Amino acid sequence: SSLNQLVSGLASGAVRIVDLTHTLDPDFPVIVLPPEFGQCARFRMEEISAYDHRGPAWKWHNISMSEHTGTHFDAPSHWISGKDVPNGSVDEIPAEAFVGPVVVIDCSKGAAENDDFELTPEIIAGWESEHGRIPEDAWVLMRTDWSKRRGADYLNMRADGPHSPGPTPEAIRFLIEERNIRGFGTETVGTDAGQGAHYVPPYPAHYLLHGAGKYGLQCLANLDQLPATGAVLIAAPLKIKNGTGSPLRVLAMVT
Amino acid sequence: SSLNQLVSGLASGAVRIVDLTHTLDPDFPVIVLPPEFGQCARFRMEEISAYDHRGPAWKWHNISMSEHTGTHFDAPSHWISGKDVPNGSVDEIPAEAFVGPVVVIDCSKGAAENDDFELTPEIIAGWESEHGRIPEDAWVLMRTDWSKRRGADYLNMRADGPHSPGPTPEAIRFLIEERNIRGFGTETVGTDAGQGAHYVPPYPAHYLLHGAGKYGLQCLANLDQLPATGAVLIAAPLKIKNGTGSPLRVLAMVT
Ligand SMILES: Nc1ccccc1C(=O)C(=O)O
Ligand SMILES: Nc1ccccc1C(=O)C(=O)O
Ligand SMILES: [Mn+2]
Ligand SMILES: [Mn+2]
Repeated sequence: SSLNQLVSGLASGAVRIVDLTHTLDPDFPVIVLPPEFGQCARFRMEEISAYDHRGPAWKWHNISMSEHTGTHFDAPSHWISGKDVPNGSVDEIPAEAFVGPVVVIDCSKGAAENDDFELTPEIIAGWESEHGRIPEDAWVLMRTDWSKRRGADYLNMRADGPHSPGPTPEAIRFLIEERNIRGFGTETVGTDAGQGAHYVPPYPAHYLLHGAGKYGLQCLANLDQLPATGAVLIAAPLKIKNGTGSPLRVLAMVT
Repeated sequence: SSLNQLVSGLASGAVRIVDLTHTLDPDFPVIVLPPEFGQCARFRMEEISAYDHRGPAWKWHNISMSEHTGTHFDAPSHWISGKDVPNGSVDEIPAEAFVGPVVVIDCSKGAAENDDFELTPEIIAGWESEHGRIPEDAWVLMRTDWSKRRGADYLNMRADGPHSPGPTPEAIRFLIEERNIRGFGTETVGTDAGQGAHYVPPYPAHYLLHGAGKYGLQCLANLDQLPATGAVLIAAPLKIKNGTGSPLRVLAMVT
């Protein structure tokens, strides 16, 4: 069966697993919004005990964060457009959605030349002419190697806001309506471009994806280790009651 | 090759995904220790905004918990015996450890008759005469249907402590030394019996497993939906810096 052969492949090294997740720690940046809005929290952790009088033979921590901290998954209820879609929270999404085919569109050269680099319908058509049509219900990842930027360069906040690559409304509408993708993922802090508030509609990845009951992934790492096609993405969010998303361990299995 | 067949199976339903995770919520019980010690925290969440003046077009929460809250994963560094094993924290465990073969030993009839039901080497031997030798580097799950218990029955706290099924020290030692398992999982709050403090060594699942650089899973649900052999477990914990474990979405793929 396919499961027995996956086990054999993982055992022999014919199938490798790539970790697409940033480490959770207090220093990792989270999305920054205008100061009048409630803000996403950074990851924090505190010891309960560390093999001491509070717990002599064990070590463990309390942790705090937001649903949208670090490498994380966005459910449709995250956006106003996904308010009434079925199974809109992370605890309600059907489990078969958490494992599936993934395609990677390499936009890293574009991002290196332009902070606001745009994934367009034209780029998608060019990619498909080379790698074949995007299969239905696939995860689509926009590779930018943005995960290599550290410090203030990662959010890349300027006076007129953050500047980081992302999809145009037309690119997202195409993926949803013409390809019925499962979800869209980025190496940036958001599924939308840094300047994405200024598209029509505002935050089109969030508005259109979540309005269609589709999912988002953000702050992905190591996309440069993945093939354009043929890998399998594992992205199972925490089963948070009525959760709009959660941090998660994103993995890719590759041949 | 094998991944293409997995994709095909997942798409067609020839491969099904079983969700083994309890919902993360304030009311799900966590392990309780003697009062002089630091205690595991319950899951908590608060709204940042809900499509309102705090965040007009979006909804999201801040969340807090322990590494060992709910359906969760225990890394070797959790126990004093595994403090110094290489790759001992959840952020260091090789990603290939997160996907692999799983066997399910059905102890539900026993658990229904005895709150303190013990998984023994003899029971494991009986399981193997029926289902074949436990494969090396496999996840072993102790099924008890304990997850069907709600209210105070789940912790099953009495005047002399909690009473819930678990493995004997000899069982764990056998699985480690004679079968070289990857890890051990249960539907109860701990990988150890409720009365596991009174074994030698105290809490032997933790002491022995984590001492051997092996992993734990706790509070699993729906084990009664899995085959004894043939399934693949997906158990990828959060990439917490120096983390001793984390809540996670545990899944099984079944043919
Ligand atoms: N929470 C948000 C609010 C406004 C704009 C964007 C976002 C995100 O990118 C997010 O989902 O983390
Ligand atoms: N953290 C503990 C401390 C003492 C005994 C048991 C435990 C656990 O079961 C656990 O790892 O969740
Ligand atoms: Mn998000
Ligand atoms: Mn634990």
